[PDB]
Amino acid sequence: IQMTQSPSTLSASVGDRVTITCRASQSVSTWLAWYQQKPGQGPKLLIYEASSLESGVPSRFSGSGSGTEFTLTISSLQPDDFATYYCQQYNSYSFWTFGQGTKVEIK
Amino acid sequence: IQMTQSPSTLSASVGDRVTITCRASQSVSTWLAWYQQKPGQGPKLLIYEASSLESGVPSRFSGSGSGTEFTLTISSLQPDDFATYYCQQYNSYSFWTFGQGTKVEIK
Amino acid sequence: IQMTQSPSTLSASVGDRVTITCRASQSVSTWLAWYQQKPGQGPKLLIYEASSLESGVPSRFSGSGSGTEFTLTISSLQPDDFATYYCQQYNSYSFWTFGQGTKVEIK
Amino acid sequence: IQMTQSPSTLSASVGDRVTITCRASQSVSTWLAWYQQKPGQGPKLLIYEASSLESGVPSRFSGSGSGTEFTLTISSLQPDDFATYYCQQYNSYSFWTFGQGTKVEIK
Amino acid sequence: IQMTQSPSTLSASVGDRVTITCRASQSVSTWLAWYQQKPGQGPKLLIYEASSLESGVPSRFSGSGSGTEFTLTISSLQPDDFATYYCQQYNSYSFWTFGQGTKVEIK
Amino acid sequence: IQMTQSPSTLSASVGDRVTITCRASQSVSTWLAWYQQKPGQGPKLLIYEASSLESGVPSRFSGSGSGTEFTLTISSLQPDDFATYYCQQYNSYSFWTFGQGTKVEIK
Amino acid sequence: IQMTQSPSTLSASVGDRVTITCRASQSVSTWLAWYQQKPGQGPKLLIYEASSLESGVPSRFSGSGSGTEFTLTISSLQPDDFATYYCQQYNSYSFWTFGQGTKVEIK
Amino acid sequence: VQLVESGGGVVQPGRSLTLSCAASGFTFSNYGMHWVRQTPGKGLAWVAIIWYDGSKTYYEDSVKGRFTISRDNSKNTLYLQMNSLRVDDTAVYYCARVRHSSSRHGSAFDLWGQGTLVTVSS
Amino acid sequence: VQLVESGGGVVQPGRSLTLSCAASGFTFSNYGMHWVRQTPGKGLAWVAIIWYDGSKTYYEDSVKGRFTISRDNSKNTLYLQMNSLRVDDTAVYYCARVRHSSSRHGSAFDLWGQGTLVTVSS
Amino acid sequence: VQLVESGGGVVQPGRSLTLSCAASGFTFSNYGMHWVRQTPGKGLAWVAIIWYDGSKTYYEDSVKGRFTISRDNSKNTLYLQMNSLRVDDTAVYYCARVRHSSSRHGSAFDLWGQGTLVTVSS
Amino acid sequence: VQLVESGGGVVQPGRSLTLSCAASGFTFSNYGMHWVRQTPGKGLAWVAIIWYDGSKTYYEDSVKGRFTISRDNSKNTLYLQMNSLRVDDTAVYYCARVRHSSSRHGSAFDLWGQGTLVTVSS
Amino acid sequence: VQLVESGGGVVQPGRSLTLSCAASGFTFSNYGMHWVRQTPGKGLAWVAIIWYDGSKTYYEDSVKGRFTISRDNSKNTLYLQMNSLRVDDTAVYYCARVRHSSSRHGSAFDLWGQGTLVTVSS
Amino acid sequence: VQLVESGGGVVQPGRSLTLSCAASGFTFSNYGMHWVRQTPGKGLAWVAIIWYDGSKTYYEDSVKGRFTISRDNSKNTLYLQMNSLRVDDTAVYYCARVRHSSSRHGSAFDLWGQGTLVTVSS
Amino acid sequence: DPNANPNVDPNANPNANPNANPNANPNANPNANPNANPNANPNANPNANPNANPNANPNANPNANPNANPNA
Repeated sequence: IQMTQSPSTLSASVGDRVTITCRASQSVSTWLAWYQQKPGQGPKLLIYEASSLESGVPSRFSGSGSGTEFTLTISSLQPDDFATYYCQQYNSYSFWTFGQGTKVEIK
Repeated sequence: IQMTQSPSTLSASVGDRVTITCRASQSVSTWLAWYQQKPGQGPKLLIYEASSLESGVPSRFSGSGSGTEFTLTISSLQPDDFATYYCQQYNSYSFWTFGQGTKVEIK
Repeated sequence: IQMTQSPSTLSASVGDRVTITCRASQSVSTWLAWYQQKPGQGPKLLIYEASSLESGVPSRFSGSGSGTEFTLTISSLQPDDFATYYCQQYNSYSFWTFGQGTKVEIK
Repeated sequence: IQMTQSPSTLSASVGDRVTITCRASQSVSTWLAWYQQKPGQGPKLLIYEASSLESGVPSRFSGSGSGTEFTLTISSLQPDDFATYYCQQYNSYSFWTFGQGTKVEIK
Repeated sequence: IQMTQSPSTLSASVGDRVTITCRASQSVSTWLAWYQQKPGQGPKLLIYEASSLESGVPSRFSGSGSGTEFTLTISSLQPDDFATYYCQQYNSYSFWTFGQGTKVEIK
Repeated sequence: IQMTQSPSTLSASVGDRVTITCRASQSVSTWLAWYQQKPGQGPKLLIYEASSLESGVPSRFSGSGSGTEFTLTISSLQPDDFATYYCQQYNSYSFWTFGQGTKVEIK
Repeated sequence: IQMTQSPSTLSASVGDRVTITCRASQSVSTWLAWYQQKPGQGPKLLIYEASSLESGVPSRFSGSGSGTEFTLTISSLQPDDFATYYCQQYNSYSFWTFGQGTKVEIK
Repeated sequence: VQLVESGGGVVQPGRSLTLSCAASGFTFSNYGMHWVRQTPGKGLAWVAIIWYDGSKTYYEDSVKGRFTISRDNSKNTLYLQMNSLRVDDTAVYYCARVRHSSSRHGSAFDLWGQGTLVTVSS
Repeated sequence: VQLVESGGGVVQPGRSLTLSCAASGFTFSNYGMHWVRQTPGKGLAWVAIIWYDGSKTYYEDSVKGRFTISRDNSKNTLYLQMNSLRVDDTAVYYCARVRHSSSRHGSAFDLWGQGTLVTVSS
Repeated sequence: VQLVESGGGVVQPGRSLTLSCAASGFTFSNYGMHWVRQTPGKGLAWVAIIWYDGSKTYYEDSVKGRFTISRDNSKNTLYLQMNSLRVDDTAVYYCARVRHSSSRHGSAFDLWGQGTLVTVSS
Repeated sequence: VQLVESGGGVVQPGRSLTLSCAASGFTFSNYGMHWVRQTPGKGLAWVAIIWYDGSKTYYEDSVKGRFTISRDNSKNTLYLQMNSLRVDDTAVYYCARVRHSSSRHGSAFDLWGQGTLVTVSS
Repeated sequence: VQLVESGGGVVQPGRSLTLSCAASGFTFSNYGMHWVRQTPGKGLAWVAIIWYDGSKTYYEDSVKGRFTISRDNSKNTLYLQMNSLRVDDTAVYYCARVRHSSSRHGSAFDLWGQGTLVTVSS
Repeated sequence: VQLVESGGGVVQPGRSLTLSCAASGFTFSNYGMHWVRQTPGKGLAWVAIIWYDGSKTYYEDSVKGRFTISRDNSKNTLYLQMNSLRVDDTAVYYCARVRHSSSRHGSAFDLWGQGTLVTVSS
Repeated sequence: DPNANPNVDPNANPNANPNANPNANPNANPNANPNANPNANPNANPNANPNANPNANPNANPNANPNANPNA
């Protein structure tokens, strides 16, 4: 499954609302996860099963979707949350494939 | 709508000219059909709409007319044209009825 | 398919007889439903297929009609039946569209 | 879907011909099955899809029809075949319903 | 049905009024469509049902008629309106047939 | 996997019939157990795997179910059967959890 | 589901164009595969899902079709493409069945 | 394009007999069919018509309520289930296929079957 | 290839009774099974269906919320837990096995049990 | 049975908002659901449909490419992800359950939610 | 949205050629599609039709039995297998999509492909 | 062959009353229908006619613009809705069935219902 | 990757013969496998299937109750054991590996063995 | 013309009517279709499902495994 994201680059300021769209070439049901990789570090899990939240992640991050359209919505962008976000799918009989990554930049 | 076919028996030789007359008690416009039934078989369509010919039949068969007077013309009688010919009407609001049929016999 | 209802607002007293007429721009066969939305709540089904009653609806409500003329008749208006009624059509190859809706007011 | 069978009781003798008529209140297409329940036992499938015979069913049994009119024909009644016959419909979006059952008795 | 378009070729300048006449050998009700095919491309739908305008077409194109006489009218010819126009029919029980196609050339 | 038991309190007399219902928030297959804890003692197993009986338990106790709905049926209540019954689930990848427990009292 | 292939024997020369057609007695959707069994060996998959190519199979082989009509096309017959080609269907609830296979011979 | 029927025989009056008709060589689910008798000593006579879907049927005035016609589009079959036969039903039953026509008025019967003999006698 | 039930008896109205259905001679985990009543003085009446996994269940409109059908592929056993019984439900309950069909539209009930008698009276 | 939505609020034009619709008390994976607006001063207007699987979808002609509806049968939810909101989209959004029909032509909306107010302004 | 064909070329009379037609930008499994010829010196002529499911096909009277139109909804393609080609069949082939229509009578061909050239000569 | 009317009663002038008419024993979808009134002291008077589909309707000059006639072929019912009833409409309303005729001119009324009394008074 | 069969030979009718199928060069415990016959003068015929674990197994309807298929994932080996061999069962037996499919609907048989000859004669 | 036979015109065209809307019919029945094949689907994927829970199965048999190697 070829995984694509949009927009490739997203400019936003502190306190704004940000949505990042992940679109699947094939149906992946609800199996999907969103990561966050700050430069020089290792990516950290944020959302698993495309809707639930990983323990310890701030309640700002939220996600929704099923099938081939997924979104990650940040209700309040903080100075912490300027990093690249990746979209992963692990379907039933499919292997793990990741998106190209959208970078959230200061405006 | 009652149909009568005359003559009941038409004796003719090979290569002769065959004309069959079908009359309707009530006008059937141009909706009429002519059939051919060799003994022991099922009838086959020859003419529909009283003027057009069924695809695949020889151009030898012909017919024309409107209203209550119809004719079926065979230009040159052939050895396989000896069968019983039936006249059928299907008027707009009337059901399908058939005539008594005329037989072609070797002279 | 544009659906309009008349009259837009009618006043009736307790126990009176009420008729609401829904008119379709094009024939919708018998696929039609009548709703009821008390203020601030969600509309509830009353009649589906333009004649049948939804389970639990009192036998007081009744609806009849086909083609482009439809009506909903309340045999004996009750103190609970004062609300806005909407008309919906779902034709075979058409989408779901709702009428403007008539408000039944206490006299 | 209301399903009825006629005649309710069918007297017949050994070697006679038996026909049982099953009528459906709605169009059930070709989805219909015929059963046979001798007293004290469980019904055994005989015909499925209103025409096909279940494996092990004797060739005497046959069924036909479509739409709302179905018949089950026993070409030669045997002393074995004296039992109550039931008619079932399983339409596309309808649930399974059974007929009242006609009882075949010795004459 | 055999659709013949007249005139075969009409010359016109920019801003001039152009009328193309399409005729049918049998009644086609209002079931008729018009097409525009620039050289080397695939034809584009302009008018469906002989009166309605397809979404995205300029308001210049218009059409009217019913039965066996149909016309297309361009109120103001434009430099991009010089292409071949076709007349298609889709009757109730007749297959789709296309006309010869008139070419609008620059005067 | 949240486990709930109902009814919380069930008054019954000697020789009656008592059924206690255990419902699982998610499908727990057939892995389920029933316990009985008289006041001041330690619970003892009654049914394991949701159907089988522990060695030495009276044949009165019986249970059935699979998926999310499980019940425990006591054919003949005895004067030593007035105690609190608990429902436990041990699914494949889920941990052991217990229900709140129903108390069977003397009527 | 019975699968038959025509022609059963297909003479062709080097560099020619070859089409082998497989017909299914019942709709098999897109579930179909083509094999190649040189004599004395075991058949090797060439096309799966009726359109794709198995990895390593040369680009000459291609397939098309859906429903009940299928076709395997060789754009350029090679010296080692003279073997028996088979047809298989694996539908939703249908078991795997093979056609009788066509033999390609030198001309 | 072949049309064959079956289900004939000799039955005593008052019994029920079911005929059949097998279609092959053409898309049977696209055509409305007929059943036609040929009684020796008389001409043909229409009996029933099925409207390509089972939605509409029509019968001769002398067989209404005794002859039912129905078709299975999945098996390419026609059935004329005959109830309460009389001696007047002694005839040869044909299948007829209504020819495609570019109008709203229908066409003549283009393809005829071979026919099954049904005889009613004591 | 046998299919036998149990668990019947006499219970008072309002009491809960549970039925079982043991399948032998065939692979039970491949078939979706039904429960069917036979009330004397009435024909067979459908009750519930279990979808080969326990994933989907459908009930007759008169038993929704009181009957729970669940299956156990490990022991080849069905269950129909009947809650809040009333005098109406006195009937013989049959198990049914859905035939394999080369389609998606289902098929008829080929294997039927011998029936367990449930009596609800005071 | 119950059908409660959430996710309302106020957002500026051009931003994106996602609504949710939790279904309780009935089997959610068997029903195709709808979303319906209600703009004050106007009647109800249909928005989108979901075909019981997520396989097929349909939208109003004015919201194609801006609204995406998808359902999660495992958690009994709907999601109408609204993108590129405008001042037009100020309305109250309801959920609707399609009534079971013993046909192929669908049926009306029998279970409606209480609606969430979505306001788009600056 | 876009609709592009392929598979053209030059083949000898009597050979078999397979055409393809890939659809993108819209839900391809929703529309019944057509193939249309364009012989130079003559207007467009219709060839076949596919009924949104592959269930129903209708061909031109001159290509019945030599042309097979079939569609694959999973890969968004059309196929027109052409057998027993003749010198007459030299024409550009177009794909056509039937417009959505709020009736039972279909609509015109709105989205047309760029066309592929098929030449049959010796 | 049974045709039953219903929906009669007593209403005040200026109100709206609708009538019903059920057909049984024959196929209702194959017949056009009439409504005929019977005012004591006067003979039969025609009111409205429905053209077997609802496609064409015709009314008496005295009730044009206030009477609507429509039929539901799925339930075999007729609907004559009366709007703005007056005192002169006090009569018994009969349903009439047009008998089959082998022409294009129609025929007399074959089957009549028993009629329902509709009276308008203050 | 290599897949070769063994264990064939000549036996009298009514006797029992067992085949083995050693798989090498790939992860055998991940693939569902088949057995396929090739009778001379006939096409390939499917015989049995094993579901990657021994959990599920289906047979051709002509070999049910006489053939047993089972696999030994630790040794990378299949076994089809024949009981009550008949004269019909003379053919060449191939093992077939089910292709990896990124869906729930299986795939075709890619890797086929060289097959072994089984002869039943007296 | 009020007086015209309002019956069905039994001699009509009973054929297939090729010009019918071949589109998707967006108003259909989007529900469960309860009478669907409730069986095992023999052609299901018989492979290994690589994307399965690779974890430790915390609820496993913690007993002694009496049938274990009784040698050195």
